[PDB]
Amino acid sequence: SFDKTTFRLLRGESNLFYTLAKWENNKLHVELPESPTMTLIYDENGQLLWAQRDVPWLMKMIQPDWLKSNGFHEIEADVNDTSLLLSGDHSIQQQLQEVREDDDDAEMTHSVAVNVYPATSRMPKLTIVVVRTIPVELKS
Repeated sequence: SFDKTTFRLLRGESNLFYTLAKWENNKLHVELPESPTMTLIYDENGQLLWAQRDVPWLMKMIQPDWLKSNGFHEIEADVNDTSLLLSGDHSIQQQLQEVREDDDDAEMTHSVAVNVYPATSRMPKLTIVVVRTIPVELKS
């Protein structure tokens, strides 16, 4: 599409996350800001420091090379796996049921923004991955 708009929106979200991050006692303390996204924070070697939610299939899609540079990505997911990004929203769960009944094999697209922050006097090198949980095909 025109990926730059979505990339920039996700990146603003990520920049906020970085600003509110603190590092103390060899440990990263994250605070949430205040559409829906899932944020994942990796250290300077691609190891997971923190995650908004535990979702292994998503963890597998974040290709580790992505984490060395700022970038936009799409990931395709099975609609039943997209559901596990959106759990708690009965409405989108029903849109997903409609998708699933139209086709068991349905796939879904997810916008992803990887952002890299070199080390500072107070904070190690970090990489914030912001993933849009509502898939592209449903935008509304």
